[PDB]
Amino acid sequence: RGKGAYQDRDKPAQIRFSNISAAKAVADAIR
Amino acid sequence: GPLSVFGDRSTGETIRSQNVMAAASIANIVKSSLGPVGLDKMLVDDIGD
Amino acid sequence: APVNIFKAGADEERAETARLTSFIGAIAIGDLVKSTLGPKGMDKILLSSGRDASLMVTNDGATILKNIGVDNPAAKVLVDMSRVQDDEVGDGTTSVTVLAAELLREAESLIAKKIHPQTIIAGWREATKAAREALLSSAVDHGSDEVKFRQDLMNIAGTTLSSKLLTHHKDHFTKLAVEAVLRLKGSGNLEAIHIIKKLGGSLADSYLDEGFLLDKKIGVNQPKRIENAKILIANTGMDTDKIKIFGSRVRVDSTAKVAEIEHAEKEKMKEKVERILKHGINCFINRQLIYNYPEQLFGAAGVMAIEHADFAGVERLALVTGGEIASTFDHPELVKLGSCKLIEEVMIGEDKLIHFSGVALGEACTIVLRGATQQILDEAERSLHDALCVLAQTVKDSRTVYGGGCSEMLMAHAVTQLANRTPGKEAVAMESYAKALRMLPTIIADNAGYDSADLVAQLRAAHSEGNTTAGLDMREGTIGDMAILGITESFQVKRQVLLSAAEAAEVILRVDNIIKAAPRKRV
Amino acid sequence: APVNIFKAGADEERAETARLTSFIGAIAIGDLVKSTLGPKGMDKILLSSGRDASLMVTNDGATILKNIGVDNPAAKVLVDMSRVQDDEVGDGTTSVTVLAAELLREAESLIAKKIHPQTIIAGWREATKAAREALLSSAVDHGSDEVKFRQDLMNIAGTTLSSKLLTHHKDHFTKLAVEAVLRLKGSGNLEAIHIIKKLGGSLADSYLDEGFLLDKKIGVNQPKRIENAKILIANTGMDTDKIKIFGSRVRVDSTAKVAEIEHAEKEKMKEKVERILKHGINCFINRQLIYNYPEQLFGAAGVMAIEHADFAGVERLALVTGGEIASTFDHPELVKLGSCKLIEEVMIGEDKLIHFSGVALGEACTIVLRGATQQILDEAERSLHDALCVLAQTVKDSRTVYGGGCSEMLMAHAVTQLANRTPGKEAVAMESYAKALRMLPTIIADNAGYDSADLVAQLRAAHSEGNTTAGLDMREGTIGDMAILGITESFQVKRQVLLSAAEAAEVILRVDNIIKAAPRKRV
Amino acid sequence: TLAFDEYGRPFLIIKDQDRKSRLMGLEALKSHIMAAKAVANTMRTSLGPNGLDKMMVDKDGDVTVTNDGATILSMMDVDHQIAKLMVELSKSQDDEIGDGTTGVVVLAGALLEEAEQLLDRGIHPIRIADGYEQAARVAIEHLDKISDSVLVDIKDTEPLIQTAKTTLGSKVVNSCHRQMAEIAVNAVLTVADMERRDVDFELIKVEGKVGGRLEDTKLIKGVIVDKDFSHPQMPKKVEDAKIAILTCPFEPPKPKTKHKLDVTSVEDYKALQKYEKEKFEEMIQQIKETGANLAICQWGFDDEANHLLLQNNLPAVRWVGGPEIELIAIATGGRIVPRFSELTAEKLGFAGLVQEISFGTTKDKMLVIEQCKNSRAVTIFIRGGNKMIIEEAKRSLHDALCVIRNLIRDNRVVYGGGAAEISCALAVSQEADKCPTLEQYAMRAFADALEVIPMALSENSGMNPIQTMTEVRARQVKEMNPALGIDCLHKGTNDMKQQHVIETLIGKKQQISLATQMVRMILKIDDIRKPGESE
Repeated sequence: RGKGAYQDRDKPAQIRFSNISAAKAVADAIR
Repeated sequence: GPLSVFGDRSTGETIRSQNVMAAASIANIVKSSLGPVGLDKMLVDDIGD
Repeated sequence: APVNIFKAGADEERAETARLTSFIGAIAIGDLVKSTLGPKGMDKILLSSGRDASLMVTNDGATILKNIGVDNPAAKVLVDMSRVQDDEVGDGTTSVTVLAAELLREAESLIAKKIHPQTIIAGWREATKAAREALLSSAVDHGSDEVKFRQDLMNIAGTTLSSKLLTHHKDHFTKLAVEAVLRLKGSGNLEAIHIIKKLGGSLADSYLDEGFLLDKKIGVNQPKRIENAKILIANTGMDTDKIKIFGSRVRVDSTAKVAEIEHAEKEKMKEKVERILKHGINCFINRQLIYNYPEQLFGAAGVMAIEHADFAGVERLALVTGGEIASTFDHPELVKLGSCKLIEEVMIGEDKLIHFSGVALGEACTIVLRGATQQILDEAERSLHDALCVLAQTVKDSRTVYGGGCSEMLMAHAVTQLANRTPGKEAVAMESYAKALRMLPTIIADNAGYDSADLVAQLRAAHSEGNTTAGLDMREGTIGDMAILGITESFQVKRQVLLSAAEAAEVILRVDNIIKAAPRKRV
Repeated sequence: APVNIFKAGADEERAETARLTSFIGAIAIGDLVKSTLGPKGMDKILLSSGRDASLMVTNDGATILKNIGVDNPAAKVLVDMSRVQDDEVGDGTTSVTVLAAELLREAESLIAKKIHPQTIIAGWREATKAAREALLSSAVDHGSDEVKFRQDLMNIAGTTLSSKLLTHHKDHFTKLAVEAVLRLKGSGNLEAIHIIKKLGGSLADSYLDEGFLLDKKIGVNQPKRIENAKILIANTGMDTDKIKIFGSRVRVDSTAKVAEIEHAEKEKMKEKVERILKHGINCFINRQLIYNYPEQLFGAAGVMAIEHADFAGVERLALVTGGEIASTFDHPELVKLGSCKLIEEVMIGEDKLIHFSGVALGEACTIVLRGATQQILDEAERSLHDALCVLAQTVKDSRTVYGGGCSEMLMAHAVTQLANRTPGKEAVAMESYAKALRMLPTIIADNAGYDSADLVAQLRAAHSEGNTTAGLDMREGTIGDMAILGITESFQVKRQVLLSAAEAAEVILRVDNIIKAAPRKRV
Repeated sequence: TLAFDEYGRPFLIIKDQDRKSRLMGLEALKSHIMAAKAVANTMRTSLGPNGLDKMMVDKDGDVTVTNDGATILSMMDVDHQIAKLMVELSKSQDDEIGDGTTGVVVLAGALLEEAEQLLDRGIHPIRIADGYEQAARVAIEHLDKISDSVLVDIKDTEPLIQTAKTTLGSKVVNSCHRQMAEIAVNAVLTVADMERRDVDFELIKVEGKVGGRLEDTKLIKGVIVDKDFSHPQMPKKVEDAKIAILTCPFEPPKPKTKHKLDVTSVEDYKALQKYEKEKFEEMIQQIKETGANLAICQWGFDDEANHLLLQNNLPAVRWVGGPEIELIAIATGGRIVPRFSELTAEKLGFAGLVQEISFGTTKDKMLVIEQCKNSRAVTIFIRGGNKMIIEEAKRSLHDALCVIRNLIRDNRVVYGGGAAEISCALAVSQEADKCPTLEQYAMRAFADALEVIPMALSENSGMNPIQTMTEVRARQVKEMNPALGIDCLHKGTNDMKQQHVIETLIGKKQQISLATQMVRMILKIDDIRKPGESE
């Protein structure tokens, strides 16, 4: 058995990735 | 996605090319007044001086 | 999704509002018609925006929902479900609507518990199978011993009608429904029982016409009443026959030939009528219009003629007079005629109708529906249509179940007893199925104003220990025996309510993402 | 009301949307801060659209809600509740918001079941009294044998801090908070512990200053370092004496008298400083600005001059150096001087501060807080404020209860055991009260990602037969003994969460009509 | 016609006549009664022990939830000239008696509602108004027949506490059903003047501070002000206070007129420096010579004064407001002293423990006085878990204080619970047929209107008004009329003598009289001239 499962269907699924993408756009500005 | 600055970002050959043209635009003026064979310029302002 | 949009004019919702707005929009459908469930419910009036608003007063959930104009793409799922229930059996349209809504309400609560949507669906599939067995094992059969069979038809007719406008007129309209069907003794066409709506008098003043009524009064120069008439129906041409040659002209040297041909034109029309009259008839009905010339010929012959009673009127007459369409007359000895006693006209609601009384092989009837207002007439007509649709099927499948919430508690019992034998991952979903099933007797009591807190507890406690016929007594507000009270429902109606709500409800649970195309013609 | 409206620009809602929109708004607050409940909660980013957007990262529920700008007239009721919790104890602001929201969620269902709103309120009042006894009779006291109380302070400090930014820095900040409070040796003023925020270094590079730090560097013509200094502070005027006669002018016949009066002015300034110097001092700190004139006069004496360190700086200095405000200097024998070891300046984060080291009667401290970003510094400061507030009250009232859901389970069982002794009219509401108490450890598990569906069952079983210290072990994902693990909470914080959640919810449930005045300055 | 004459010319009588409206007939009368129904439908929802609360949202966005009809009706945006008068009715009841902020609207509405049939019967609008007077006199005369009290306002305050419980039972503070009832009784009886039966509203102050719980509300035998000791190191505890109340700033005395001191010589400059120093010393020693050990000043202090206050061990606070120093001087038995040189021991106040209270994390520093000497003023300190329950608690105690004052003014009481209203309705019905000359229909309409109260109470209590009213009205006739009312939980029987439901006689007398007069002045109107749009 899988010993349970945690369903996570909410805004963090997209926010945590958008925050990184914005930082990359600036981080490469001074490459 | 893109840089979140509210202005415009131009890099590479875009600005490198524009920098030369801006310098040439000014040089295109003074080159005509070099040496004893040059001719005078007339400048007129907005109000008529 | 909202970040880096690559759509032209479209939008989408995922995992956040897609299910939230789908559950809210769809469940709302149940609350709309919830008030119409049970014998004590209130009726609705539906209004249009204007341009002959055509106000409608109605009770039935199908007539309510099909005129709302639901825009929500998920709520439309349940609207189509209620359409199918109306088309298949013609009853229980409110019950299946509110049951599906209650199932969906529970699903939203189960998602809040972090139960995977496929686990919820799987649990409902097992619970649905458990409920199906409860209905199969509890069905009541009726075979021979017609003195008991007729009583079953009276019980089914009474149950359906008790929920509509025709409440305190049951002693008149119950017989109009049961007897009208029994007189057909044949295919459930549901068109052999015609209803004529007239203003004047009360609902209790409606009656069943033993014969058949026609429109289009008896001619100009024709007998008005013939005893022991022979009836011939037809579907042929009276005039402008233009016999089958396309692109033919009369091209002559003088007008003398035109006059001679004109005489020939009438001679053939005269022969045509004579060929019909050789049948030995008293009454002639033709679908196509009757022109001045054959009208004189039929009048001179002492034979009445009716023009264009209806498009299908001739087909209906064939069934109630025992004849044939007879679109061509060239072998009178091969054409069967009908027979009746009276062809006299009668005055009904200040309108003279042609009454064919005492008609042999009369496998059809007409109900004359009287009322004070147009809204009364339209809702009363629908009540007759709904009861006749169920009865036309009950006489084909005699299996019934006990009503008053009895069947619902039996289904919920089977689901509960088996859910407790399954692991919790799925049992929580099977229990939610049973909880929705018990909402139906709760809604019925709540609409009447009874203390549902005690009726539900008492009914469940009864069915926990035998008492498989226990149900709601909506007259006193207690629990009674459905068999003694005579409260039964058609098996097929109850089966489809169970299956349709389960099948439709899955459609919503399976969707996590709605993609909405750019609208057109909106400026 | 909606028919024949006599209102100018106002409106009102009754019995339909008044209660619906009240419940929607109350839950909307709860769902916002729900994610911050427990040690594994997530932090929020709060920003405005511009005009000093004031970007803030925050966890605490009260800090979140006080910066949203709730418009709904009913949701504001719970916003004010969370404000009071922040002002009284400074902790549990998320817990009281979540609890009140869960109570109201059940109340919406109870009203939907046609339970009179006064019966629901009555049931909760009885359930609340049951919960009050559970918290009182389970309290643990601490009196003498201080070596045991200090251990409790370490547990209380860690419990509060676990929920904030200062997660994996406990080895430093837990001792920091307990020690800063223990050094107060008196009332929990919460002013004697000053926090200075500097950029540079990590959170673990902060330290507790045993002395007192001042701004406003040492003068011009004065020594930068004195050993074994006698400290005198001041709250007086240095220059522009304009001595107390309003409406006085110099009226002379010549310029000589002006110079002679000007000579008198500098004679008074000389005398003023000499009267101060008779005290026998090494330091002079004055709330008011110090002008170049006394700066030279004090410099000649080797006395340090600090100007305008702060408005209240003279109050903190007096308590941490052992002196007095001394707004007037005319009786040197009646004025107490302070004492320290060094007054040397120190470089902290490329910023010079004056350090009073080795102060006598040092009933105060300063925390030098370091971090990489302003957001780290601001949230870390708030974390210190929250822990210091709870500790400052814990040392006053030593009664504590067990945390980790233990207190919530004990309250839930007390309500349940007594609810089963009451008639069904009200017991249904008491069960809802207990359910809301159990939702709290459910949400805490859900935010961490633990299978709350089983852990709640383990707690319900554990607390059925003794195990009054059992609670939720957020480290391993199981149920453990709170006394051994060291998970405890103050009595006073828990009492106020219980009491104010019910009081606020009752105010909302009693409203059936919201009457809205016309707005002004909106066009 | 207006704006068109028979000769084709314009016809103009009044300015902007085309923007006016006039409709007389019976339509003005039906419009007035109909508009009143909208008002009555509002207040009927907050009558009785189950009365539901209203949420009022102010024009600035502020929100308060209240039950007090005075707070509900005063925040309306109704633009109707007669509906505004319905609010004035509740105001007059609130000012004179302070109880029936809901009752007078429900009663007056019933009189307007029942009058509707009378107009349709063809009864002259004025004859209806006069008919109500003939019936009202009957109800009022019988209202004064059944009344008794054993309250002496000395020690046997049991029925006085019960009256406070009856009033507070309708409010949101039943968690303090007993506690606040006792506070209200003690607050009034310790300041009331038994000689004249007067209670001065200024002798009971009501304060509050957000936090804690309703159960922490206390009655303080003394005064509460904002304490702010001018010297931060001044001891915060005085065990035996000798209080100097002063209305002069601690600075060298100045004239009130234009001064402009002329200074010429250095001897003048330096001499003034000395004289001013002496003024600071004298003004402080003049306080110590009187034995004072606590000064309370309307004005602020100089920096020089704060040091002298420390050295002379003389605590003091600063910037205490007008009404605060007025109340302190009275509560402590002292007098306000104009100047420093007029100080004398005979004008000092006497008080016991003086302390400031710190509340949680805040710096409110509120005063508490423990002991006093024959004080004639008290302060109530209200706590609560949110701003709304505290503000409602202020109104809840206000009503409790008002009905106590009413019993002091007049100690005659009646039985509540609808018993008085049903009994009056029965009495009017008995005399309504003595004699049915013209007014038979009007007098019966009055009797029916009186029942609007036990009927609305029954509805809010969850009972059917027909099943409840028919039983009580029968029981009050079959036997010698007992004080039989109604209730929600029934409490056993509905005997008001055993439930202790006590209401004031003069309260109900005003409710009947004021409601009747308000109905009359709005029935006898048949023409409304309200302007329309500006242009």
